[PDB]
Amino acid sequence: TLQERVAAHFAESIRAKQEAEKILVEPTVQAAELMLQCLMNDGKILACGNGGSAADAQHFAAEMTGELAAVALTTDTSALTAIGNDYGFDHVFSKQVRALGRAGDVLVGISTSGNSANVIEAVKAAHERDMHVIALTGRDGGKIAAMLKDTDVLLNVPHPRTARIQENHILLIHAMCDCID
Amino acid sequence: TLQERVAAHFAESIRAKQEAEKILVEPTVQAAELMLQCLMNDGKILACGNGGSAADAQHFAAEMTGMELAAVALTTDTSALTAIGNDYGFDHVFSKQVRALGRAGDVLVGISTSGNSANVIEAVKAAHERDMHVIALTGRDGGKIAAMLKDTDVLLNVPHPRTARIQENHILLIHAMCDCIDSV
Amino acid sequence: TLQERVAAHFAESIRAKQEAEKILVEPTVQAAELMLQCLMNDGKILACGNGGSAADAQHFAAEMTGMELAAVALTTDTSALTAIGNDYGFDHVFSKQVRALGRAGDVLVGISTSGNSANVIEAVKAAHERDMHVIALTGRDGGKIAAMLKDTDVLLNVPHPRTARIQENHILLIHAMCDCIDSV
Amino acid sequence: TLQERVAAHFAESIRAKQEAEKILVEPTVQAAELMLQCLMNDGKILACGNGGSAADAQHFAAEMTGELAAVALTTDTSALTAIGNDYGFDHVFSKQVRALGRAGDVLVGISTSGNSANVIEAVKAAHERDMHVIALTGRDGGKIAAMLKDTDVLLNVPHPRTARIQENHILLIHAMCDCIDSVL
Ligand SMILES: [Zn+2]
Ligand SMILES: [Zn+2]
Ligand SMILES: [Zn+2]
Ligand SMILES: [Zn+2]
Repeated sequence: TLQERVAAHFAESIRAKQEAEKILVEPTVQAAELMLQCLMNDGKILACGNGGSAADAQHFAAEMTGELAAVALTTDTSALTAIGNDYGFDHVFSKQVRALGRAGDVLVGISTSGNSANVIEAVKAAHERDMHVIALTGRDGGKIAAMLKDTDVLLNVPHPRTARIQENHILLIHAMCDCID
Repeated sequence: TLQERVAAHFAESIRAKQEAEKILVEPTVQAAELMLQCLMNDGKILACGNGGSAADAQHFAAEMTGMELAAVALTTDTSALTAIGNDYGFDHVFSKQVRALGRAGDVLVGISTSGNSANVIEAVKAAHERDMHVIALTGRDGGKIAAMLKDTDVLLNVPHPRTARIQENHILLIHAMCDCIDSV
Repeated sequence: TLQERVAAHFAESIRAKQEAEKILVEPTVQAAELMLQCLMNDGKILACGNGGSAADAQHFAAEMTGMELAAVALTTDTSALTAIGNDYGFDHVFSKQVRALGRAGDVLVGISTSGNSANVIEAVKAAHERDMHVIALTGRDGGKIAAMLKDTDVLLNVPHPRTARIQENHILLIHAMCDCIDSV
Repeated sequence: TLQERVAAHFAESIRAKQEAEKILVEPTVQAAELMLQCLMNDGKILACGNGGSAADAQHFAAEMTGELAAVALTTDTSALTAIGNDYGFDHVFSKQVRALGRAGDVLVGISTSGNSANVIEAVKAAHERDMHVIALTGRDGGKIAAMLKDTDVLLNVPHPRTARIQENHILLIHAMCDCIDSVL
């Protein structure tokens, strides 16, 4: 039944947040403290991800500029298609990190599995630039969680389902924004 | 402290979802049914909204087009938004695209956390003018958008004051509707 | 010298347009006629391309939607572009949206300065499988795209080696097509 | 006749470039030199405009990034739609200049008439932030042309029609990028 299906979506979304609340409070505060340190020293925040996580990158960037220095790397479609066509899709965010990023800025990489190849490249590029990284991941954190440093902050939602991971990410993003102001 | 602030966001968001669960289950089915009827008659679904709701509109569209379903977000063509904003005024940026793309039987999904967004209101008017049905994703009391709706439209009002919690519930409603559609 | 370099750009751009003037008047008319036929039979035009051509696609669509005409650029929804690129692969970013939105009688305008863009090629296939007609905006010799067209499609090839000159002729061509549609 | 109209479009575009070729060489060179000075001192370049000029701002930025610091302010549709709705459409570019701009950076403002209100606000915010400005205008340069300082650079295409001004802007953009590339 569609009524039971919908109700099962609500129940699962409540179970995932209850599960997430007990582990994600301290990391989220560390993420917002990292962004405040970046912003208070004339830095800026770059954000990226794919699909619904690309939507979440521009949502976050719009909260900040609506003013605080934040740019989503998922919005310039000439850039995404030029790079996608000539260099390959794995490089669409990294090349923008290399273009805009400077020492002391923060990268917010978003990937529900933690294995998004283009987010992986962007994190690598951020490290070469001496930028800090905040990874919004799900499941076990994937390759992205393994490649982080002690100076980075991991926000892993432990739930296997992508829809549930996205929902927690937008909540994490609203908590960080409210912490910052 | 910052710890207590984050903790409270989580708890507020759990509560918002527990209260939403009690009133939004049957309307979410109506909306999903309304989209199935449209897509099975070779119709398409147009989505629009502002800020976070603009992010929601394109999130929705991408999960439809990613078999491939007919959905277009009206919040993505930046040559269209800025041209219509600059020349005709920002209140007409969605309504004009409804007049370009909309056809009888299509569905407009309009997203407004307050229910009062001038450009989504104009888009609702336009969608009615072209014999389209409307799924309004609103918050608070539903605003002007809820007052405009016909009996053939479906209202999904998130009963909550804070924008952030309304956006969070809107994305849950979208995931629920998409999964009902996939299920058929 | 920067003065001579800039001068050379203008002169080269003038030369490029004088040559296209000799051989692109009749095809441009055929392309516009095809779009008028499609629009008058309640159809729509989909546009796609990479880089500067992505900009051209959304420029074209924005001048159609600003009465309002049915035209969607497939290069604007970043959730769709990034979802399909990540999940399936970059070569299906346009072809999947064509399968979502396209119907019989619609028109795909594929823009590609070499005629060899992998994602624009895959889009042409999907348009053919949907019984849509194609208008290719290409450069150089027309690449694989020019080779791929049916009798009922229209090739607008800019016979020039340099990408920058090809883009500049493409936007002229678009403007001339939009004005021909306006006149009817 | 459609053939005659298209022919007239090619002829008018060649005439407009011949007219533009004889005044814009020196200014274009000064614009490229300004950009090089910005970049070489670790600055970045911001671009904005409406309609086709938003396409051009996006085009420009993409040729810099694929690497040089350039951002179009026309691309984040969540930001454009929030600011349009909450604060008003005149502030969509200026608010982003306030967010991102730093002393010594360059704003590229693109406007076919010189009278785009949101570009005017962008120019104003840029001067308060000690940024230099390259204005791509047409006709007489409008309010934007009167507003510029000695340290800025006007690139005015003297032609009445919007299509012809746009075509020339994309040429100017290609000339500037090639000047910047030749120096590095
Ligand atoms: Zn999703
Ligand atoms: Zn929000
Ligand atoms: Zn170009
Ligand atoms: Zn134009």
